[PDB]
Amino acid sequence: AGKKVLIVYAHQEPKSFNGSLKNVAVDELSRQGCTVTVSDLYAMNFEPRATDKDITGTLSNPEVFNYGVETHEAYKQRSLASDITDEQKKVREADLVIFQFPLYWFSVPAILKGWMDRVLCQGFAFDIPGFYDSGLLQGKLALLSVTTGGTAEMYTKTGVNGDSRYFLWPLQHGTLHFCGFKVLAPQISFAPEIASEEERKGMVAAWSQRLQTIWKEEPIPCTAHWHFGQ
Amino acid sequence: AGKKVLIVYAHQEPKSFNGSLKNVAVDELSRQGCTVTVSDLYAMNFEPRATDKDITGTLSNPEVFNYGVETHEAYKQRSLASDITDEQKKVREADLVIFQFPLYWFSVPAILKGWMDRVLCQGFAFDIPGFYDSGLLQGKLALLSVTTGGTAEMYTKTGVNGDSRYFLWPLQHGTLHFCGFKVLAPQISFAPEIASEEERKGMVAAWSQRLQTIWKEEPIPCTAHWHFGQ
Ligand SMILES: Cc1cc2nc3c(=O)[nH]c(=O)nc-3n(C[C@H](O)[C@H](O)[C@H](O)COP(=O)(O)OP(=O)(O)OC[C@H]3O[C@@H](n4cnc5c(N)ncnc54)[C@H](O)[C@@H]3O)c2cc1C
Ligand SMILES: Cc1cc2nc3c(=O)[nH]c(=O)nc-3n(C[C@H](O)[C@H](O)[C@H](O)COP(=O)(O)OP(=O)(O)OC[C@H]3O[C@@H](n4cnc5c(N)ncnc54)[C@H](O)[C@@H]3O)c2cc1C
Ligand SMILES: Brc1c(Br)c(Br)c2[nH]cnc2c1Br
Ligand SMILES: Brc1c(Br)c(Br)c2[nH]cnc2c1Br
Ligand SMILES: [Zn+2]
Ligand SMILES: [Zn+2]
Repeated sequence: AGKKVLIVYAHQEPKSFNGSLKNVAVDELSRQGCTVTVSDLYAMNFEPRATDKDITGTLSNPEVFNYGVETHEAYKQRSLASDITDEQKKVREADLVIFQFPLYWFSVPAILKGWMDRVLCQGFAFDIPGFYDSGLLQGKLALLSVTTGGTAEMYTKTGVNGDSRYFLWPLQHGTLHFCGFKVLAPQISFAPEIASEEERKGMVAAWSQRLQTIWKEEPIPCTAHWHFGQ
Repeated sequence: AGKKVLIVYAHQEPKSFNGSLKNVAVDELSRQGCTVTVSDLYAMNFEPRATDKDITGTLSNPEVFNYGVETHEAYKQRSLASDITDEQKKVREADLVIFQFPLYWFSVPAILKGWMDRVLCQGFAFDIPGFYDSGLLQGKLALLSVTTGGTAEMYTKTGVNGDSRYFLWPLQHGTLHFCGFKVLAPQISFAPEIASEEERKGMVAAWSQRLQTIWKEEPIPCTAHWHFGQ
């Protein structure tokens, strides 16, 4: 019936190819009757830095600042900064989290890295126990929709950049799998800037068309073998 | 004789293990007579977000903002924000760039990711063509000094996190190699929080010790095979 979707979106420009991918996702999921929420990081001027400002009140140890320990305690004592808890609420309510971003240095743009660093704290996303298959967000789906400057050719095992699955590893496995997400196959839109309209539209349509049956999909086996083998 | 080093340092707490590893680097490189500079990113409140504030001149396309295009042109024109060019000057003068950071989500902390996103712009760090072995920072060395929460065993091929080299790919190859750096072998200090006081002191001294002969080192072959195996 009614699945809830959070789109975490990281692009500066509404007219961008990333913006269109985000908008057709909102459009198509909305059409299906899904509950949809968008975190527009640049528009929110989202704070990427992990600092002691992320804890309100009294630090667990104001002499030596340990971010990980202090945020773990602030979570369990409900004293995290509100920009963080706002995002955790959106994530708690979502059944599927889509990340929409241009590839920046084989990874996410820093503003989105900061979202991962600050929002996915211990207590909330992971714990002992509860990581990988049993991470605290199990039951949820996650999907990386990434756009690139480099063509698909460049992202082959014999290409200069190596297989795109190589750079996926820290995101899909080290971050998403670690928190208990089932990981849906990445959506990779290769090299929009150098493409035609026929190809570009094609890529947007693939995405829109894929979203039509997203709820029927099987997760990938988020394994070293999936990423590095064959 | 006259080597110049830049340490790009990303930890909030001077008394931290990262702080100590950064201080022993400065101590030992300074002892050797090297020229040493540190960018203490949190202390500088370094801006991680790639935004249109990074360009102060007339935009090449004011209607649709394209960060990579606008910063490339701004670099040529000299209309980049001055925090960016301050860093570029440090890099340009360095013979060796050391990155000192705790592993955050199989990667660098967002404030450091932002340094990479914003500082290594087209025209300065790379060109098209002019990347990988043709990168503009060719002739320079780079080295990742990483600390982890995870133990070394967790970071092996058969361990839960996979081999440590797997997560190095986006950083060593996708970023440093792409810009033309030769990459020295990573320094990874595993699980200092778990370690005994003696093991901690030893890990610090192992780093100091290595630094005594850093200038005699050859780089790694920064290739898929090195990172992933056969
Ligand atoms: C700091 C930095 C680091 C980077 N690192 C990497 C890297 O490691 N690897 C890599 O491969 N690339 C890298 N890039 C390149 C970057 O990933 C690409 O520039 C980015 O993915 C392009 O996506 P976009 O949404 O910004 O494209 P846009 O320029 O915004 O859009 C492409 C074109 O599509 C058009 N368009 C918009 N909407 C539609 C629509 N609905 N239908 C048809 N056309 C439409 C736009 O008008 C535009 O002309 C990096 C770039 C930067 C700035
Ligand atoms: C957002 C986030 C994401 C993370 N993601 C990952 C991840 O993906 N993978 C992973 O493995 N880990 C991860 N971690 C854990 C993180 O990498 C470790 O907490 C970090 O590497 C520890 O380094 P530190 O400098 O902060 O240790 P500290 O806590 O500062 O140091 C540990 C101990 O060393 C002591 N010490 C300091 N100086 C000396 C000295 N000179 N001699 C002896 N002892 C000394 C300190 O006092 C302290 O007791 C993450 C943490 C956070 C907050
Ligand atoms: Br493959 C690659 C590409 Br194609 C681009 Br445009 C880029 N811009 C900044 N870093 C990069 C990389 Br690593
Ligand atoms: Br060991 C470890 C790992 Br392996 C990850 Br992926 C992580 N994310 C936040 N903290 C951590 C730790 Br402490
Ligand atoms: Zn996995
Ligand atoms: Zn390489």
